[PDB]
Amino acid sequence: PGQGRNNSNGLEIGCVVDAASGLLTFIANGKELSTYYQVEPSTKLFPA
Amino acid sequence: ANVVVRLLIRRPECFGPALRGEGGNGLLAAMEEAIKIAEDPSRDGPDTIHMGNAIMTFYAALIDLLGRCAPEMHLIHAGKGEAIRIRSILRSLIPLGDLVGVISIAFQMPEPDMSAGFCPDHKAAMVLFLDRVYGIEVQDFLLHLLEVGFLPDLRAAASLDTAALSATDMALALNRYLCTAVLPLLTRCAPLFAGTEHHASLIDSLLHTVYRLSKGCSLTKAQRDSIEVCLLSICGQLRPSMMQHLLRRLVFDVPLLNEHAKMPLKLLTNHYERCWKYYCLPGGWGNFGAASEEELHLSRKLFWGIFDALSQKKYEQELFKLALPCLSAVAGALPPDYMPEKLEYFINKYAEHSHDKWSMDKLANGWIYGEIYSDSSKIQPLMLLSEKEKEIYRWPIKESLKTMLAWDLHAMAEMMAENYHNIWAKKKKLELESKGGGNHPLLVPYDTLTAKEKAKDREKAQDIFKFLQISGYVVSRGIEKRFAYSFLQQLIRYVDEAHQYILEFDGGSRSKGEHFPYEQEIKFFAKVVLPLIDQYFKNHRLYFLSSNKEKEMVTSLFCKLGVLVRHRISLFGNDATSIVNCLHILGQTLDARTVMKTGLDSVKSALRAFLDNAAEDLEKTMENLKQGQFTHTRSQPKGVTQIINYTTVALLPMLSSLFEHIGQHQFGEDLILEDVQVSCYRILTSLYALGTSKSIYVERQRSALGECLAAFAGAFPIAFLETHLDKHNVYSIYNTRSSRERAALSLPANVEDVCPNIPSLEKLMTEIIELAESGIRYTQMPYMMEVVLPMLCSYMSRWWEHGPENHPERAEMCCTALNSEHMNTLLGNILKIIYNNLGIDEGAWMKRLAVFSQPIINKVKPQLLKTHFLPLMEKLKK
Repeated sequence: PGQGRNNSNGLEIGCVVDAASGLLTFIANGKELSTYYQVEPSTKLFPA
Repeated sequence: ANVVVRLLIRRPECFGPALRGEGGNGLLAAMEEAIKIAEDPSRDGPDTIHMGNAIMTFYAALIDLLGRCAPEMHLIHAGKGEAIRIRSILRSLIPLGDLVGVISIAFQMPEPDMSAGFCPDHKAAMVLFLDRVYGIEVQDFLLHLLEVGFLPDLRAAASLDTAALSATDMALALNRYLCTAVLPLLTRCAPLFAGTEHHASLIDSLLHTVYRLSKGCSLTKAQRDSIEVCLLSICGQLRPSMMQHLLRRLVFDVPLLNEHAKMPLKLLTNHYERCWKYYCLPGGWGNFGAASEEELHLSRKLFWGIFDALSQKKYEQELFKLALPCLSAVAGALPPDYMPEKLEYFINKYAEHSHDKWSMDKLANGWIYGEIYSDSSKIQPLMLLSEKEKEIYRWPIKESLKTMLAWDLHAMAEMMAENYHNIWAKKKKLELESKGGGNHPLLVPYDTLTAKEKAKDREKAQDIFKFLQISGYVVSRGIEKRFAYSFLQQLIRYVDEAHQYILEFDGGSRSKGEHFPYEQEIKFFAKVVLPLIDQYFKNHRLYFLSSNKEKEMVTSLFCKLGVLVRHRISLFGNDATSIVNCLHILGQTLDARTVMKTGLDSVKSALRAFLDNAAEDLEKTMENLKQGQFTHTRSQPKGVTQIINYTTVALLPMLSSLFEHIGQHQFGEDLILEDVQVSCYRILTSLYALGTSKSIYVERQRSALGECLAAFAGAFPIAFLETHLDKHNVYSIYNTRSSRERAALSLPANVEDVCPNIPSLEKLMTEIIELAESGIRYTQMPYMMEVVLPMLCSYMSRWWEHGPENHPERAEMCCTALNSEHMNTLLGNILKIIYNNLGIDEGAWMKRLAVFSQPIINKVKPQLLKTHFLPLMEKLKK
């Protein structure tokens, strides 16, 4: 809240993929997001 | 030129020291130093000769000499390699950027000023060199030259326009150089700057500055003509959407109808005629776009402005003949179907939101809180603008609200931006007057200025209006039948007024040497409005089959005009052809189906009465020609002569057009019935007897007689020659009307008695067979080779469409007995006659017979080929 007008460097969204557990996690400017995903084994994920 | 160039290149010492490579000072720097010489009295040291002026004239003369000794014209340069070498040498000699700089060096607007300094002849020399040697082709190059120096000279001309300022010799000389600089654009690169808009600001500035120039005072006739040609070319091949501001200016200026109004009349004429689709078609002129609602409103306002202005204006042959194409073009382009406490709260809310916006913007830039508002250290007390700045900027918001309250949202924002620009221009003009300085070009309005300066105020206007709509306050300035009904109502009022003028003029005795004002009004009508109506019905949907009350007004106007022509054709001595052509187009655009349904009953009864009057005139012509009174008869009464002339000239082709349209659109079954049928039988009898009469004037007018009779036969949906077969037809007047009703309508109990003079259908068969046997010719019996053979051709075409072979189910109901066998018989008779004609040199009628049989060539049996087609064409080969 407030980063749309206060952040001069923009928004950075970092995506982390743990392939051993099939876990996708997201971080917003150093703050961990509550939204995470679990994928199936042998799944190929494309950054997009 | 070649030897001069050789000598100059061999000895560069002839050139100026700046131009020579020993110094390399440059031409632009040479003129700058000449200006400095002029400023410095010591530099222009001791009838007297201005030393800098002497240098400057020397350089201008050298530039002019080089430009004139350049290759003559483009094909000479292309073909002659030596000319290519000369042009390359001159290009290397003189840089293009130096030419641009010298053409940009502007003059001092005078309180006289002495002729010393840069002069229009110098600019003319440099622009001539740039035009001839380097060439002026690239579009960005054109725009750059226009913005650099070219437009500033136009701004100076706009300033110099005023009477004393034109009294200045600077204005006079600049006018000469201005012609020599304006002719370039059009002659060389009319298409290009009009094909692009990369500097639409420059485009509009050029257009309105040239227009203000055209509104000059001391301009010579040739100068004004040159300006007018420039404006016409630029407009006639510039994008319609990008000179709308100029459209506005001409909209205010044309209704004045002054001497200067001639050029804008041409301008609008060409604009509308050119982009007609843009202002009428839904998609307009394709990718060019379509006229916005504002453009259509402006065009309509100008249309009625010119209409009323020409109505009030005294009729001038030149002025009105020039204005008629303009009004016609605008008519063609216009589509036929075209139709407080809250503000204080808004100020408070906008102030809060603007404070938030300033805080956000300053923190994004990197500002810090501080007492001072200086941007060097990036400190603000409003977290660039301070609290004092905010409270003073509050004032223009309230001023704009008050202004537009005393006066959609985007249009009002543009209006407020123009108002603030005008007040700022007034303030800066007052400051300049107080300081005793020259007037800046920004004093002229936003439209006269470029579009770029408008955007600065437009951004603020858009912002304040966004805040207004966020707050929730909306402020402003404060049928398709009606479009036509209005302008056609001007026409109907015109026609009623003309009827009144003609009636009054006929009632009052003519005065020798005194022209009637009513007659003057009649002449003005017949020479302006009368041509305009036909152009209206051309390229306009007025019968609304592509406004039913529009169709009714068209029919009523037709009735009024027909009555006027019937009673007072002789008055329209020179406009008779025009009004008859307007009757033709009225019949072409007339919807008789609407005359029958959704048409005012008094209007349709008046149409019936007018057709009955035409029948009465035809009967009078019958009687006069039978008695021997025609044009060739010297002893002919004036009224009889008027009746015969009216009939033969106007009434035949006009009714021909009406009945042709009726037959094409199947309007006979709806308009022609009952009393109309009785009057149409009267017309049929009249035409038949007139054709039968062998008078010389009848022979002269035979074409129209037949044309009308055939048109009537086609248009009619009922049988009128099937004497012994009309009983079978359901549409028959004898089947519908009773015996007593027909007796009241003046019809006997026998169709044979109704049409006794005309031979029956079987007797027509026998006569046509006799034609085929005897080999009639227009020399011996023209009446039914080239006059009535078309009649029976159209007759049999109509009844062949409605005959038993086309309608086997209705064969008993089909009164006609004309089949495909009869079709072959008639076509074969035509070709037998044509074969008899083959081998004479008078058969101008055969081509007419071909035209007559053209509708009936593709509905025959193939058996006719070997019988007749081969012999005729074999003899043609012979």
